[PDB]
Amino acid sequence: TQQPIVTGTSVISMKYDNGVIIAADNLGSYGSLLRFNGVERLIPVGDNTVVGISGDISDMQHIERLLKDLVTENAYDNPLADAEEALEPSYIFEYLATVMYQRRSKMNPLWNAIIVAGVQSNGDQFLRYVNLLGVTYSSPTLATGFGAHMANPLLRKVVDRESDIPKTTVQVAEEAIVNAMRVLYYRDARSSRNFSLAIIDKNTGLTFKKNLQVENMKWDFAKDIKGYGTQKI
Amino acid sequence: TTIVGVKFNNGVVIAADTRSTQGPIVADKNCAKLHRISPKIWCAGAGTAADTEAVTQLIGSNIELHSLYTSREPRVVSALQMLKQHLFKYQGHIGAYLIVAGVDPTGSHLFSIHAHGSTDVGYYLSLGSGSLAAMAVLESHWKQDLTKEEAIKLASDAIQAGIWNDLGSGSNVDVCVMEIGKDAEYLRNYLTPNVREEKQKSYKFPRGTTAVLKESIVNICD
Amino acid sequence: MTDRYSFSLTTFSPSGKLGQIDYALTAVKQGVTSLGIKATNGVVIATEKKSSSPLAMSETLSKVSLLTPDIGAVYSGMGPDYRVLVDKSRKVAHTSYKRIYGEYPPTKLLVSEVAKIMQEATQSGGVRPFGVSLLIAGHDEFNGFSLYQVDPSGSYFPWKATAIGKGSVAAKTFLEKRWNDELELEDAIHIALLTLKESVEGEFNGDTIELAIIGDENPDLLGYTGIPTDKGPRFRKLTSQEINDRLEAL
Amino acid sequence: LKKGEVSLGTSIMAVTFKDGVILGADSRTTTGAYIANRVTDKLTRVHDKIWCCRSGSAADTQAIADIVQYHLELYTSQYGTPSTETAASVFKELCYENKDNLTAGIIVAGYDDKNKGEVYTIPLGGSVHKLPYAINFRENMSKEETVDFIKHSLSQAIKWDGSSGGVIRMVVLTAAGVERLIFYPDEYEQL
Amino acid sequence: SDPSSINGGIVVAMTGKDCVAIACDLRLGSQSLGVSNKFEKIFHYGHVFLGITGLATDVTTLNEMFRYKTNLYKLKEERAIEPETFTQLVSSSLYERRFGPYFVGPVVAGINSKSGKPFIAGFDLIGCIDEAKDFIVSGTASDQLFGMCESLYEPNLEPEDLFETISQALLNAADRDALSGWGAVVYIIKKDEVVKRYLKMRQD
Amino acid sequence: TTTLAFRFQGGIIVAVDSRATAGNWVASQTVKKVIEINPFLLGTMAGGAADCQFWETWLGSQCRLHELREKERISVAAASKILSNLVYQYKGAGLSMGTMICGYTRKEGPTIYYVDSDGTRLKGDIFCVGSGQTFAYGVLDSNYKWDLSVEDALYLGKRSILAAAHRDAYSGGSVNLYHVTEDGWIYHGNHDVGELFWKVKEEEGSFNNVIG
Amino acid sequence: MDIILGIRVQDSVILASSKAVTRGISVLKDSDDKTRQLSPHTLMSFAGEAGDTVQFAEYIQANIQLYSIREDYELSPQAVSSFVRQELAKSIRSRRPYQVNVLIGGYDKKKNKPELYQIDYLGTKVELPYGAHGYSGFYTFSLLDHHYRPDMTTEEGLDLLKLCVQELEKRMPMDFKGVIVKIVDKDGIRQVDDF
Amino acid sequence: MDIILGIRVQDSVILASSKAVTRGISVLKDSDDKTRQLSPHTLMSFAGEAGDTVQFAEYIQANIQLYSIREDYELSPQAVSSFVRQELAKSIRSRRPYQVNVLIGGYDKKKNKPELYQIDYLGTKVELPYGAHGYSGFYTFSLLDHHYRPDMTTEEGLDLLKLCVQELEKRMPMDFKGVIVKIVDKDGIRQVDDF
Amino acid sequence: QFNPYGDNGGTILGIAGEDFAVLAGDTRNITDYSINSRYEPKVFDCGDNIVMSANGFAADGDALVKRFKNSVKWYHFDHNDKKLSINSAARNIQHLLYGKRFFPYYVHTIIAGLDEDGKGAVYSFDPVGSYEREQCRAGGAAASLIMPFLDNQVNFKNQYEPGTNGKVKKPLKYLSVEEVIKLVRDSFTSATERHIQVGDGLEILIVTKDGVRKEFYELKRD
Ligand SMILES: [Cl-]
Ligand SMILES: [Mg+2]
Ligand SMILES: [Mg+2]
Ligand SMILES: [Mg+2]
Ligand SMILES: [Mg+2]
Repeated sequence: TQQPIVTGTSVISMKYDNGVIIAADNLGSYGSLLRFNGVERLIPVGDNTVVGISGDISDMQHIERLLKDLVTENAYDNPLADAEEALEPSYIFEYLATVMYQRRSKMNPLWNAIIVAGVQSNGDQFLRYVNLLGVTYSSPTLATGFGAHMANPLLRKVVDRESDIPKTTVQVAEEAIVNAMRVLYYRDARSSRNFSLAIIDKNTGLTFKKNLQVENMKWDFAKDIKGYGTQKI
Repeated sequence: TTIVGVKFNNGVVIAADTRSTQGPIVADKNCAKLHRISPKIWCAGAGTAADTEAVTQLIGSNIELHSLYTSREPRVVSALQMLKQHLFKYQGHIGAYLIVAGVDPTGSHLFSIHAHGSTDVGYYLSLGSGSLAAMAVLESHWKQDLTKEEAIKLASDAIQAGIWNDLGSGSNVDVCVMEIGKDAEYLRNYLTPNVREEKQKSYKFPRGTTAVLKESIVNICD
Repeated sequence: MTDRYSFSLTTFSPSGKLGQIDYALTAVKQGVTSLGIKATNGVVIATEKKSSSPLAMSETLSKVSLLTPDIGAVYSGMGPDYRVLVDKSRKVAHTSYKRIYGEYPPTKLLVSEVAKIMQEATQSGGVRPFGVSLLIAGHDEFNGFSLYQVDPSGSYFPWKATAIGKGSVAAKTFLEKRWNDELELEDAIHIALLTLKESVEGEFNGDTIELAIIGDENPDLLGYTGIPTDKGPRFRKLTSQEINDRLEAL
Repeated sequence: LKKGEVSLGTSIMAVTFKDGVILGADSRTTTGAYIANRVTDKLTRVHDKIWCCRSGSAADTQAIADIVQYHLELYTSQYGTPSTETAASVFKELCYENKDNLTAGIIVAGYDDKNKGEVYTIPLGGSVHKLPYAINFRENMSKEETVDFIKHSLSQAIKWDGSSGGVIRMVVLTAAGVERLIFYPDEYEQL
Repeated sequence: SDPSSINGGIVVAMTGKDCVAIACDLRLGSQSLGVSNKFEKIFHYGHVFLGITGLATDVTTLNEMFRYKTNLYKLKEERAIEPETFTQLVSSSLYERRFGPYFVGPVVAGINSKSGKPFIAGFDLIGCIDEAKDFIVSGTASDQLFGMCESLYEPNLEPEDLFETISQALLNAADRDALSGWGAVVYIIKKDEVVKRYLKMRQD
Repeated sequence: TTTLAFRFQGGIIVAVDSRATAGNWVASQTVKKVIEINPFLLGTMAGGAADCQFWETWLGSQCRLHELREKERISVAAASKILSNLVYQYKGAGLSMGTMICGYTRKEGPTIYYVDSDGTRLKGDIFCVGSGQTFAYGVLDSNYKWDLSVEDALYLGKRSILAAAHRDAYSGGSVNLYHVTEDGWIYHGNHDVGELFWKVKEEEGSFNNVIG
Repeated sequence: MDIILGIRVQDSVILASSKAVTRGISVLKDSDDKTRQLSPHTLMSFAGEAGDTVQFAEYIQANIQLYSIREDYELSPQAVSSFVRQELAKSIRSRRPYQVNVLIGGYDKKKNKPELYQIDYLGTKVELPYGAHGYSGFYTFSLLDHHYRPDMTTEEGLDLLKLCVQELEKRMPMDFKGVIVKIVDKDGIRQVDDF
Repeated sequence: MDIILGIRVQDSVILASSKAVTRGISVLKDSDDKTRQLSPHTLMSFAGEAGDTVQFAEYIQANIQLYSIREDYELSPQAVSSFVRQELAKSIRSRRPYQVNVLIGGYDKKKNKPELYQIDYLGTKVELPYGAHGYSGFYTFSLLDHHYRPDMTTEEGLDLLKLCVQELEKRMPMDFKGVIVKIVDKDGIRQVDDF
Repeated sequence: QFNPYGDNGGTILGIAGEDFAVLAGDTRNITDYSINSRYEPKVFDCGDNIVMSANGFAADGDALVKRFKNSVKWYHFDHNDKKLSINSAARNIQHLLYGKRFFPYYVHTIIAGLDEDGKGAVYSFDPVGSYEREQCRAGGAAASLIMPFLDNQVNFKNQYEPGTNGKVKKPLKYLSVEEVIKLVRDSFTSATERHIQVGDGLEILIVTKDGVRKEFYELKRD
C-alpha cells in the first residue's frame, strides 16, 4: 500500500489515418507545488512505440528502467532484433499490463496510468491504456486524469468512432491534441504550459517533439470582468 | 447534469440537458432544468433537483412581490443576491448549483452560484457533472462579439459534449434566449438527438393473460 | 415602553353598533367615487383620480392595482390604508396559496384573505379598522369572472355591478337601469364611463380617470414565449389614450 | 474549509508606497485540482477608496465583504467617510466572532488624505495587524517600483503554486483616484 | 436501517387513451418477516389518486395529511382538487420537511375533470416532481419496474389493454423483489368510472 | 433460504427452498440447495453457496477414496467429521456454511449431522437452517412423529418449507424433496411454490389470511 | 419485555403476554402483567424498552379514560388504535422516541365484532386476525397460519395459543416464565388464571 | 455451551453440564453431552466457543488414551490436569487461541481420593471442592459456600446439586434445558439417567 | 488507502435455446461518470464451442477469461485433444474462482455453449464459484432491469392461458434464434434508456453445432 508523492497529470492521445499521436506536459507536481519542470513523461521504446505515463514519478522512472531493460534483453541471441523479432507496441503493452496487475494483486501497486501508443509491424495502429489496477481498454482517443474529462470530449469530436480514423489526417489530429493541451492548461491546476508531443506514423516513423508551449491563449476578456456580481468599478 | 450560459451581443443565452438521475438509474428522460425567476430572468440549475426548483421558485416569488412593490422590472443582481444569501445561510446543505442570466433595464447579465453561496461573473460558464466536457468546448470555440445564432450554437454544442461524454447527462437540449428589448424565448427541446429506435417486437398482451381474483367499482363521486 | 395597547379599540355600544366600523364607513362615504361592472366576457373597475395638486404627477399615484395576473383592485376612502392592503394582499396570494399550490388563488379566496386582514383590524388589540372599501375584480378557470366588494368590517359581497364612495347612491341607481346579463366587455366599459361622469365634477378625460379591466389573456404582456400553457395576464390597465378614444363615441 | 467548496488560494498582496497603496492578486479559483474560474477578481471594493484582497473560502469572503460594504455605506451616511482602520475593524469583528464557521484571510487596504496609504492584514484567527505591506521592499517606493515589486512577487507564487495562476490584477489607491491594472501571462512569466 | 426498504412495496402508474392506471402490491413486512398481505398503498381524494411507497408509518401519516388538506381545499374552493394542483400540494408538503423528510416515494394519478387529460406524476422524498407522459415507478423494485415498463409500455392503450400491461409490469417486477408481493391491486381510471381489480400472484 | 432434514421410521426427509438473493434483488429461483455428495449421501446448502458447493463436492471425493481403500461404505459419522475437521482448519478466514450431512447405513441407521463453519458438529433428529428456519421448525415440531409414513413425512417437509417460503422474504421459488433410504436417496421432484401454495390452501383449508 | 401475542377469533380477542422481567443476568420478576385496560372493552398489551413501555401505556390509558368521562361514551377500538398510532408516529421524530410496540385487542359494541390491532414503535398500524411483536412472530406465525381458522371459538383460540406457547418454550433461547392470558369480548375483559 | 458445574464430595466427583445448544434465536439441541472420558477414572466437562470446545476435548482425549496404551497405565487426575493446563497455556499466546473452559473430575486410585480441577481458557488451574465456569458460579457459589460440607455422600452431593440447578432455573435469563449429571468414583464413571 | 477493486460497468445476458445458445453484452466500458471505451468487447470465444464473459471489474474479468482459455489449451495437451464439455468447463471455472475465495475476482461470470446431447446450455457463476445451469440469465449493472422481463418473455412467468380463470399456465417452449435475438435487442435498448452505464453498442455471440457467429448492433451513446 502506497501513497503517491510527486505526480504527473494528464496524458492524451488519439489515432489518425496512418498512425497515433500522444502528448503530456513536462511537470512533476508535489501536492499543490509545481516543483519539477524538466520531467519527460513520454518514453520511446524503439522506433515504433511511445509509452506515456501519468501518476507517481518514482514509479514512472522504475517503468522506464524496465522498458530499457526489455530492449536490451530482446537483443540477446536475436539476430533479427532490428527487424522481424523487434519489439512491438502490443508486446510492450502486454508486459506492462501484466506487471501492473501483478503489483495490484500483491497490494503494492505502481501508482500510474499508462498509455502505450504505437504502430505495429503490419502498419496497424496501436493505442491502449493500463492503470494501477491493471484495468485495460482501447479506444480511438485515450486520456488519463483530467484529460479523460476535458480532452476526450474534444478529441471525440474529431474521431467519434472507428470509421472516422481514415478520414482524420495528422495535421488535424495534431491540431486537436495541441488545442486539448491548451484547454488543460486553462483548467487543470496541476498542469504546465510546457509539454512534449510524439507522432508514430507508419510511413514517416517516430517524430518526437520536445519543448513545446501552449500558445494563442485567450486572456484579454479578463479586463472587462469586475467583482463577483454587483460591483461596477 | 450539464448546464451552460453564454453572453452575446445584445443578450445572453443559457442551455441545459434533460436527464435526471437516481444513482445509475435515469428517473426522468426529459426533465426541465431551466427555471423562470422572472419573465426575463431565467436560471439553469444543477445538483439536488428538489433544491434547485425550491430555491428558484422562492426567490422568483419574492422577486415578483418586489417588482410590484417597486413598480420596476426586476434585476438579475437582485435575484443573484437573494439566492446567494439564502444558499450561504444553509452552508451548502441546499445543493443548488445555478447559472443565473437575464436582461433588465441595466443590461444583460450572466452569473453562476455555487451551493455554498459563492458567485462568479463571466462571458461563458458551465456547471454540473458535465461541466468539464462543456467547458472544454467553450474554451475551444468561444470568442468575443458573438451573435445570437453563434451563441445558441456554442451553447448547444457545449451541452452535447456533456450528453455524449458524461454519463450523468443525456437526452435532449433545452435553451432560453434573453435578448435586450425583446421577450425571452424559451426553446424547450431545441435538440432531440436521442430518439429511441423502433422496438423489434410489440409486447401487447392478449386480453385475459393476467389472472384476477376480484373486481369492484370504485366510487369517486359524492 | 412596548405596545401596551393589547385591548380592543373597537367595541359594542349599548345599541349594538360597532362605532369604529361605522365611522370607518363614514370615511369611505367621504371618499372619491369608484365602481365596478361585470360583463359576460370580462369585468371593469374604474375611479376618478382626485389630484391633490396640479403640480403633482397623478400617474405616479395608482388607485387601481394589480394583485395577481388575473385579479385587480380599486378602492374608495383612505388611500394610505389601501396601499398597504394591496402590499399585504399581493404577499398573501403567494405565501398562503401560490407557494403551496403552484398557481394563483381564485378571486373569492384572495378576497377572503383580504377580508380576514380587515376583520382582524376590527378585533385585534391597539388598532383601528381600515378606512377603505375595496372593489376586487378577477378571473379564474373554475369560477370565471367575478366582482367583489370588501368593507371595513371584513364583510364581502359578490356584485353584478356596484359603486362605492361619494356618489354611490346615485351611481348604483344608474347602474340598475343600464345593467343586464348579456353585456359585452366594451358595453360595460361604456356604461362605466357614463356612470362615472355623473359623480365627476371637474375635468373628465384619460388623465383624470383611472380604469382597468379583467378580460382576455394578453400574450404580449407576458414577457416571454415558449410555454404554451402560460398565455399571459387577464388584468390590463387601460391607457390614457385608450380612455379618450371611447370618450369621443360617448 | 468545507469539502468541495470553492477555494480562493492565497496569492494576494498589498503594498504601501509614496503616493498611496497598491493591492495585487492572481485570478485562480479551484475546486480540488479543477480551476473553477481563471479570471477571478479577488480585489473587492468596500468603499470608494477602501478595498480588500480575499483569500480562503470564496463564499465566506464574499459574504463578509458584502456585510462590510453595508456597514461602511451606513457609516458614511451618518458619520461621514470612514477610516481604513475602521474598515479593518469591521472585517475583524466578523472574522473573529465567526471564526469557527469561517475560512477567510483578508487584506484591507485604503487611502485617506491624512493617514495616506494604510494596509491591515486579517488572518484566519481573526486578529488584525497593521503593516507597511502584506502577502526586499523599501519604504516610499514609486508607483512604477511598487508595481514591479507586486508583479515579480506574484509571478513567482504562480510559478511554484498550482493554487495560483491566470492574470495578475492590481488596484492603485491614490489621491488622484482609483486605477485598475492587469498583467497577462506572456508578460509576467518570462520575467 | 434504511427506512425506504424496511417495509417494502411498490407502486406503478401508467397513462392510456383517455384513461390512467395505478397499481400497487399489498405487502407490509419488517425486513425478512412478512406481516400483512392487505396493506394497500393507493388512496384517493375525490377523483385524484395517490400511491405511496416507503416507510409504512409515513405512508399512513401522509394519507391522513392529504385527506386533511384536500377536505379543507374542497370546503373553501367549493370544488374537488385536480391532479395538477394536488401534485404541487404534495411537492410543497414534502419539501416543508426538507431536513427531516418523510421516507416515501409517492405517485399521483388521475384525470382532469375540466380538460379530460390523463395525468400522472412521481416524487422523490423531498418533493421533486417527475411529470411523465408514459409511466411512473416507485418502490423497492423500481429498477425492475423501470425495465418492465420501458419494454412493455406503448402509447394510447385502451383501458382493457392498459390493465394487462400494468398488471404484467407489476407482477413480474414484484417476483424479482423479496420485499414486494403478497398480493396486488390495479385501479383503472376513466373520466367518470373507476374499476379496481385484485390480481392473483405467487405468495412467496 | 430455508433447509430442513429429519429422521423418521422410513429414513430421512430432506427439503429445501430454491431462492437466492443479493440484497433485495432476487438473483435466482432455481438454485439447487441439496448437494448430491454421492448416491448415498446428501448435504444442504446454507450460508455461502460456493463454500457449500465446493467443499461438499470435495467431500464426495474423499468419501469415494475412503471406500476404495477400505472396501466399505463410509459412515455418516466419518463423512461429516471429514468436513467439520476441514472447515475448522479454515476457522477465522471467513468461510460461511451451515449444512446437514444426511445418510442411512447399516451400523448407524438413518443419521443426520449439523455441520457449521465455526467448527460445530451435532448429531440430531431434526434440523432447520436458514433465514426461514424458525417458520419451518414450528410446523415440524407440532406435526413430527417417529412413526410417520413416507408419504406423510414427505408432505410434512414440503409443507414446512412452504410455511417459510410464505413468511420469509428471502425464501421461495420452488421446493425440492428427497427421501434417503439405506439403499440410497430418491428424488421426489421440484414443486413451484406459487402453484403449491394455492393447491395447499384449497385442499388443507390453511392460509385463510390470504385471499385466493 | 419480550413475548406478546394476539389472536382474534369469532367472538373475542385473546392477548397473551410473557411474565418475565429480566435485567442483566437476573430475572427480577416472573409475574409481570404487560397490559393495561384502556376502556371496559379495550385492552392494550406492550413490549419494548424498559421504562418507556409502562410510561407510554399509562399515558394512553389516562387519555382514553379522560375521553370516556368527558363524553360519557366509550371510544371504538379502531378510534383508540388510531389515537395510539398517532402518538407513536409523533414519538418517532421526537428528541427521544418511545421505543414501545403494542397490541390493541378490543370488542366493538356497535359492530358486535372483535378487533385486533398491531402497532410497532414507528407508528405502523395493521389490523390482523393474529399478531405478535419481536421474535415472537418468527416461531408462531407458521403455526397460526396453518391451524388458524376465522370461525374459531374462544376455547379453540386458547388451545391454538397453548400450541404457540409450547413452541416458544421449546425453541426460544430465553426463559420468559410463561404467559398471562386475557380475553376481550362483549362482556368486557377477563383474565385466565390457570395457564 | 453455558452451564458446567462440579462438586467434589467424600468418595466421588460429580459433574453437571447443561444440555442446551443454542445458535442465534434457535435452540438447536436439548440433549447435548458436554463431556468426554479421558480415562476410566477421569472425566472432563467443557464450555466456551463453538467448535473449539469439542475439538479441544477430543484432542485431549486422544492424547491421554495414547499415553494409556504406551505405558499400559492410567495417568493421575493431577497429571492429566497439568497436561491440559499446559495445552491451554500454549493456546492463549497462539495465532488463534482455544476459547474453552474445562472442569476435570477424577478419582486418584493410588491416593483413593476424588479430585476436581477448574481450568479456564487462559490456562488458570485451581483444585477445588466445588467449581463452576462462566456466570454459573454467580448463582451457585453462595449456595455451596453455605450448604457444602467436605464429608458429604454422593447422594447428599446430588441433592446439593439439585439445589443449584433449581436456583439457576429460577434466576438465569437463558433456558439451558436441564443438565446431564455424571459421577466419578473408585469404580469409574457412570451417568445419572434421571435428573 | 489503496482499493484494489473497481467497477467497469456493463451488463451481459445469456439465453439458451434448443439447439443453440447466445451470450450477449454491451460494449461500453466506464469508470464513475466517464466513458473509457464505446467498443471494448467482453464476450469471448474460448474454444471448444464455449463462449465466456466475466462482467464487473474488468481487470479481474480479463484475467479470469485469460486463465480459462489457458485451461482449455492444457486440457487438450494432457487429454489427447479431448473436447472440453460445457459442464466440465463450468466445474473448472468454479475451481479457478474459488481458488481466490479470500481475494475474489469481482465478476459475474456466464458461459454458453452446447451440452453433450447437442442442446443449448448457459452457466452462471457468482464471484467465488457457485454455479448453476439455466435457460436464462442476465448479469451486471442492468441485470435487475432485464431479468424480470426475461422471466416474463422467455419462461412465460405470470402469464396464464386466456379464459382459464388463471388455472392453466402458458406452456413452456423453446424459442427460435430469431425470437431470442429480438428479446436480447429489446432488453438492451430498454436497459440503455434507464441505466447510465449501459449503451454505445451490443455484441452478441451465437453458438450452434456449426460454430460461433457474431452479431453487432448500435445502442444509444448518451
Ligand atoms: Cl471569488
Ligand atoms: Mg500555475
Ligand atoms: Mg417477492
Ligand atoms: Mg417469501
Ligand atoms: Mg445509457
